[PDB]
Amino acid sequence: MIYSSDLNKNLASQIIEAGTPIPGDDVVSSLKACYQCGTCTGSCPSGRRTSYRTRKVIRKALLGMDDVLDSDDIWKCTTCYTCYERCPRDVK
Amino acid sequence: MIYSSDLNKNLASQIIEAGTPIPGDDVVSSLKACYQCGTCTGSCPSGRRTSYRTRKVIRKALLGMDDVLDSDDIWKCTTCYTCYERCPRDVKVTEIIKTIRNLAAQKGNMAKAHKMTAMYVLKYGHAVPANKNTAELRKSIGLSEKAPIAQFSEKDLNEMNTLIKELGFDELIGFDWEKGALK
Amino acid sequence: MKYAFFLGCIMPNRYAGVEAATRTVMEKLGVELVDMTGASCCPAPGVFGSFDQKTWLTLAARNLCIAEEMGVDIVTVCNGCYGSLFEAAHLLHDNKEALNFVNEKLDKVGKEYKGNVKVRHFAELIYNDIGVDKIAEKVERPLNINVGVHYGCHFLKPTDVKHLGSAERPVMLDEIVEATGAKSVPYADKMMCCGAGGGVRARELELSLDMTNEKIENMIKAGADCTVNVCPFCHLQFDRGQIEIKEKFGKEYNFPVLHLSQLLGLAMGMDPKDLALSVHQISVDPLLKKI
Amino acid sequence: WEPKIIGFCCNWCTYGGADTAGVGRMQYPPSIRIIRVMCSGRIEPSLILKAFKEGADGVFVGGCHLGDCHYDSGNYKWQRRVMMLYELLEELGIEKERLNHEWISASEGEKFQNTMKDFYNKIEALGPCKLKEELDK
Amino acid sequence: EEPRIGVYVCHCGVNIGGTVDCPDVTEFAKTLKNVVVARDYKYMCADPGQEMIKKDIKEHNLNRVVVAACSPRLHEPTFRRCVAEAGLNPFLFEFANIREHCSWVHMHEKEKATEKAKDLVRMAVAKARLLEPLEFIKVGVTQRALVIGGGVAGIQTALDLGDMGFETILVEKTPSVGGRMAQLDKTFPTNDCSICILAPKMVDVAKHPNVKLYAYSEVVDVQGYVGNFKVKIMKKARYIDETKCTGCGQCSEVCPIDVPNEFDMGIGMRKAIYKPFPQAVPAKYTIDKEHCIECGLCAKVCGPNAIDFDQEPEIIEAEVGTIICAIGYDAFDPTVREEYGYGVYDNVVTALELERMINASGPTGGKVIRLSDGQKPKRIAFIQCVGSRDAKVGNKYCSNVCCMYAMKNSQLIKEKSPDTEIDIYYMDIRAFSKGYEEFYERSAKQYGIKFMRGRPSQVIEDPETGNLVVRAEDTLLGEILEKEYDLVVLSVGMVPTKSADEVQKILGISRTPDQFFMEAHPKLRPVDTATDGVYLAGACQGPKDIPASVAQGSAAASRAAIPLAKGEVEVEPIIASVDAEICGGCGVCVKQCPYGAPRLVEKDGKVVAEVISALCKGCGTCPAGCPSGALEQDHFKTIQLFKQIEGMFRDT
Amino acid sequence: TFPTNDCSICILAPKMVDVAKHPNVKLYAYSEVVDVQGYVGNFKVKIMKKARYIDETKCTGCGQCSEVCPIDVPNEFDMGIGMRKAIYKPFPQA
Ligand SMILES: Cc1cc2nc3c(=O)[nH]c(=O)nc-3n(C[C@H](O)[C@H](O)[C@H](O)COP(=O)(O)OP(=O)(O)OC[C@H]3O[C@@H](n4cnc5c(N)ncnc54)[C@H](O)[C@@H]3O)c2cc1C
Ligand SMILES: C[C@@H](OP(=O)(O)O)[C@H](NC(=O)CCCCCCS)C(=O)O
Ligand code: SF4
Ligand code: SF4
Ligand code: SF4
Ligand code: SF4
Ligand code: SF4
Ligand code: SF4
Ligand code: SF4
Ligand code: SF4
Ligand code: SF4
Ligand code: SF4
Ligand code: SF4
Ligand SMILES: O=S(=O)(O)CCS
Ligand code: FES
Ligand SMILES: [Fe+3]
Repeated sequence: MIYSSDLNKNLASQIIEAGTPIPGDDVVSSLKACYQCGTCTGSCPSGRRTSYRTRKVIRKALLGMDDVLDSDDIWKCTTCYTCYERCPRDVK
Repeated sequence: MIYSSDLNKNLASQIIEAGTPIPGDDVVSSLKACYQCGTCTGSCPSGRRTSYRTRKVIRKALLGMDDVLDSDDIWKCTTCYTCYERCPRDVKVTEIIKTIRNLAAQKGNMAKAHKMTAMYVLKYGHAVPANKNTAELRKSIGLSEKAPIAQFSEKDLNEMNTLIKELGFDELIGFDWEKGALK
Repeated sequence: MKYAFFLGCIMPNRYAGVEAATRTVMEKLGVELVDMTGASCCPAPGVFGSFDQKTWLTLAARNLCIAEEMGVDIVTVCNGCYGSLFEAAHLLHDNKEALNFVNEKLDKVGKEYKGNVKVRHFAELIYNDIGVDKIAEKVERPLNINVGVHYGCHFLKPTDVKHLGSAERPVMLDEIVEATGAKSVPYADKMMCCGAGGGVRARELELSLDMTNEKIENMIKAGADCTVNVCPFCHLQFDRGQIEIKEKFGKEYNFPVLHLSQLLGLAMGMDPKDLALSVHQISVDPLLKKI
Repeated sequence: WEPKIIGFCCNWCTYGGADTAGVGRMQYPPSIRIIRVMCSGRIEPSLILKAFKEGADGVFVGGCHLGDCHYDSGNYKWQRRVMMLYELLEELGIEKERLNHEWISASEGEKFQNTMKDFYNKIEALGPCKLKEELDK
Repeated sequence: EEPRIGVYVCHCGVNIGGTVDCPDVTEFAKTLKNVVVARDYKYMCADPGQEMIKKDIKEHNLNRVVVAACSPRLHEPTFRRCVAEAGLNPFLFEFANIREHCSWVHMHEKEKATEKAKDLVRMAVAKARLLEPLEFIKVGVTQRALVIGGGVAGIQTALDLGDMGFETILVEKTPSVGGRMAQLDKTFPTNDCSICILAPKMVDVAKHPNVKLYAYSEVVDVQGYVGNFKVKIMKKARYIDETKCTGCGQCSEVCPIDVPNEFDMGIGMRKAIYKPFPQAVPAKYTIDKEHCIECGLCAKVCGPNAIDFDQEPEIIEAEVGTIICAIGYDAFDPTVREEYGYGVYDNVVTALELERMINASGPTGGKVIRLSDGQKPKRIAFIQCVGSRDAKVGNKYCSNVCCMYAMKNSQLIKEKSPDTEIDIYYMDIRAFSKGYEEFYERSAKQYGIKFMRGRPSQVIEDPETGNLVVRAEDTLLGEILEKEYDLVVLSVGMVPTKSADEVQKILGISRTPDQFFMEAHPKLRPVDTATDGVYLAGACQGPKDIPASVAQGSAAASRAAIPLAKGEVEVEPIIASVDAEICGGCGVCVKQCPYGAPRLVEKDGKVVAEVISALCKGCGTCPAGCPSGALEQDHFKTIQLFKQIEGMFRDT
Repeated sequence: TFPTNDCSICILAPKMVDVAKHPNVKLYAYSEVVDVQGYVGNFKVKIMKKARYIDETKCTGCGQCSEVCPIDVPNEFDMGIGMRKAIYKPFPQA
């Protein structure tokens, strides 16, 4: 059960402000263009051996789930850029 | 990681076969009409306090994941029919869950507390039989000490025993008639 | 009106006062309750239907045959038995393959279902055939208290076969309890399950209690003095579940629970002793003081 | 043995309802053979009695919903004719159930499918109509 | 001359051939009396298939042709034209339906389907033997069109027909033209002001020299056939002098009866005397007698004394050649989905009600506010597919525009108040046309609109605050959400308009499973109906957006302009006629015809019946009811039908 | 073709036949518009009737020729999945 009280509505905008001006407002604001296709998760080498699902991290950010910052999952990304290369919605 | 080798292509057919002719081929075949909207999960009272997600149970049946039969989740449904009432695709959800449980029971996934409730109907003819306190209560209330039920009628108790043996329900729950208990 | 009175299990073997309350309330309304001799478990639809559907329908049709041999229809005060026997009757009338399978099994015990039995719930029988006006006429002691009405699940659902109207916003029971002088208080998730159904009470007790606790909390927040039901199992879950909620969660409510027959009985001047309100795990005495 | 069922369907809403069942791949038993007329008002006792004479085990008639006839009121005349015909068939020893008339619109493909299933099952249960055999003596 | 029949069994690729053994049916057809040629081909309607029939008609001197294939409702005209090109009369052609009526419905019973196809071929061959050559009746076409419904679709048809030089009549039920497009604030995917772009077309159609606009009028009767329709239009009485009406609106202030404003979807309150919207065309006021108490208070304030209760509706008789039905749609009533609480909770509204709340000329002055306390909502939830893709409400179709209008209105709210939080609860986002997917991307990326994949189970109101809680599973997370909102917007689907039943009976047209009007063919004829001279345009044919409705309006103009431009059309001579030597004038036939075609007359010193050929539509009711057998419908004679019945059991 | 699952030929072939023999339609197959000059109501167009190397008025379209041709060209109509001859007909219902 997830209630409104457990969510931080400005998490997406907060992530964008932390990215302005480095790596850039346009770069991080691309998280809003995500249409949850799952191409990033399927491309993830870490996802194939852990509970880490790249798509769910973006979902958790857009929804406002606070735990994403406390999670161990965001630290399992090796920054291989494969999801960045294959995203059909240009999500950086 | 889920590979083709881990999936059973006939899972849906096998569930539909188990539902034929009771509750009906058309009733259980409705599982094929599910478009994974999640209305059933959102309506589920059990889902709000457990990891049980009604939609995922239907998804497993359609994908071919046999573990759904071994899951404790299918046994968390109270059969309230709320999902059945709200499904926009006419999926007879509650009936499909009961049908998936039948296959689970045949595999040996039946809780001990359930086999005992099933044994009470086989042994006494009722899930909740009368005890010494029932007799003394009914007496003080002004009712017949023993209700006109199968519990106190050997004719009706033997009728049910003949049906249970013919249906193979005694073998399903693993009941031994000589010992008068479950194996 | 003459009907074969199906008793079930919990009402005849646990909450006997509900039986006594029904016997007099239905007699006062002009209903002749005839004994359905040898009737066994319905059997429980959610519990047995989950183990083996063939067994649920075959045993259900065996009970229907008892009333068919008597040449009369069935009446029940339990949603579990209503749902089980009603869905069995519908299925045997609509599905010939199912009827053939069941009659082939009943032939071994010298029985055969012909499809002449109609299953009725005492609450809807009161609403559609007797009338809510007849309840008010027989009220000797008006019960002016707040009630959290509990419809249960197998009373109105599935609507496709029951045809008793809306299952989301019903008025049937609210109008029946309000005819006694009481007030049906609106509460959150009014139509949700008590948690006992589908064999959940027996296999996942704590899960069933979590749902009952939410219903009790919502009724208490709405200003309810008691809760009225139409199911011996819901009645058991609310009345005895509170002892388990106190032993497992540590939450105490002492919330009174009255079956519709018991509520109609109190209203029709029945003596609390004849009604058996004192036997309840949770004391009804606080409610008896309010009336 | 398989029942021999003959059908009479109007070209506007009913024939169109049978076509909808076909477009939607709505399967039903293959006993019926449909005859096309412009309106159900074209249907009269002589065609139904002629079908039974020829050996039909069941006769089906389909027209527009009452009030929706393409020709305004042809189905009202057929409705009066079929009610008389039901009782005449009983006087001739032909089960009333061997004749079936229904109102089906162009949008009712599912209804047509279920009507075909129900009528087939009804006639299969009754068995063959022995009129032709009695007349061939 | 004895019949020489040519039997053609189509395979339709594998549509027929895959279930029915066509070669075996072809061999069986050859065993029938009079059948001299029998062939099976993959596509009988294709060039090689049509040329094969024509070549055989000439080489084997055939006088009858039987095609066992699809439905005559689809290709009967196609094959009639094919046989006529080879010299064979088109009424000596007979269709046997073995696809829709056999191969497509008996897929798992191939042998029985093959035997059914043989019987259907024998039944066709049996009727074919007694078919007679009939002369297609040539009739003139009245150079005038009629458009029913003055929405964007109807306005487009009338403007196109008018611009072509054809006299056109546009009938509009309400006091103003414009339709639902006039009620919208903006229009996706361009977010253009709906009325600001529709108003010019409303102005154009109102002053077009070739278009006669009858607003606040209804078609009450239509009689005849293609090119010869006789229509009756009821010009409803506004009880206000049309010419003396200024359109200022000062007599409404005194009216004591408050009627819910239909234009504002029940949110607003109007008087018995009113104007639909500020940009209405024609700009005039009206009195609603369904709620008028006739107190005369409005007349005391009115200067012109335009108010006249003795006004009578005028019945206008007009002759037209073609008719275009463009009556639109109505929004679905979401009261039925009780779990959502519409009609129970104050803050649960429909999307069409939101359009009005958002519209500047609306009841709230263009301000989105809660109906419980009049406050602006800070959190809004859109619930998709309400009344669509739902078997429980009997609507198993996609309403086509709800995904797009929910995203559009969400952008309009964000533009007015960026702080607003908006969540859209969906199953599939359907942004299928030009600039639609981009509009969807923009809604999320530019406007920060959130999407939750999951159809809500229920909506729960907090009785203390009026706030609503949406219970739904976030299927993309496998978790249940229970988010709170200040306003819940139900993205209601489209349903046929309330008057659709009346119009259906008047035009004699059919409906599709979705309850909208049935087109002749989904791809061969999207705006034609099976009724010659009657066409469709807009939402009344099925749920769709503005460009689709506008394109359909133009498509209908072109199709309806064909008979008008030709000036002559051919009608089926399947009419009834009396054999004077057998008719003894019993008079049974006279009252059976709803058109009054059969009439009693004097001939050779005695009374006999006679059918006025032009008034006969060819139903076959009077010949079926004739007790002497004097009356017969050509092409459906009793002897022809008798042989068809015999054909099911034996060769006749 | 969806959603009726009719053959594409069911709807298209009769229309192809109709347009080829319509008295008011001049069909220029295997041709391309190479130039357009002017404005609304006054366009001057140039159509290049490509050479098929077969006399259309004398041709029967029997295809005895295709059975003798020895060179195999990938059929563009079949998306390279099919093999046609130098002397060809796009499809059987062409
Ligand atoms: C909430 C909502 C938002 C939408 N947003 C958009 C959008 O942003 N962009 C977009 O392209 N589309 C949108 N649509 C779809 C759009 O409304 C339709 O495409 C459009 O209205 C179709 O026009 P129409 O002429 O076919 O029917 P209508 O607009 O409904 O007009 C029909 C006309 O016929 C009249 N009429 C009815 N019955 C009779 C009768 N018996 N006799 C005479 N006249 C009659 C009516 O009074 C009406 O004027 C939206 C729809 C809804 C419900
Ligand atoms: C009632 C109670 O039994 P006891 O009162 O404990 O004997 C209960 N049994 C069951 O759940 C048996 C199934 C009863 C089904 C009733 C359908 S209304 C239980 O074990 O908790
Ligand atoms: S690939 Fe891109 S759009 Fe698709 S889920 Fe991943 S981040 Fe979102
Ligand atoms: S960049 Fe990170 S999240 Fe993306 S595929 Fe590589 S490891 Fe996975
Ligand atoms: S509500 Fe119906 S369609 Fe939706 S996920 Fe559940 S079973 Fe499937
Ligand atoms: S029937 Fe079962 S799955 Fe469906 S809502 Fe009730 S408890 Fe949940
Ligand atoms: S009725 Fe009279 S007051 Fe009203 S708008 Fe017309 S002219 Fe003005
Ligand atoms: S006469 Fe009719 S329109 Fe005029 S004020 Fe009275 S109620 Fe209103
Ligand atoms: S267009 Fe979108 S919201 Fe509308 S019915 Fe289709 S999927 Fe549902
Ligand atoms: S019903 Fe037949 S006999 Fe009688 S008047 Fe008409 S045509 Fe003549
Ligand atoms: S067949 Fe007879 S009843 Fe029918 S339209 Fe013609 S004349 Fe009228
Ligand atoms: S449309 Fe009719 S004639 Fe043409 S291929 Fe399909 S079935 Fe055959
Ligand atoms: S051989 Fe080839 S070129 Fe000659 S007529 Fe036949 S198809 Fe045409
Ligand atoms: O417990 S059961 O689901 O079988 C019936 C509840 S009334
Ligand atoms: S046209 Fe169908 S009944 Fe008259
Ligand atoms: Fe403007």
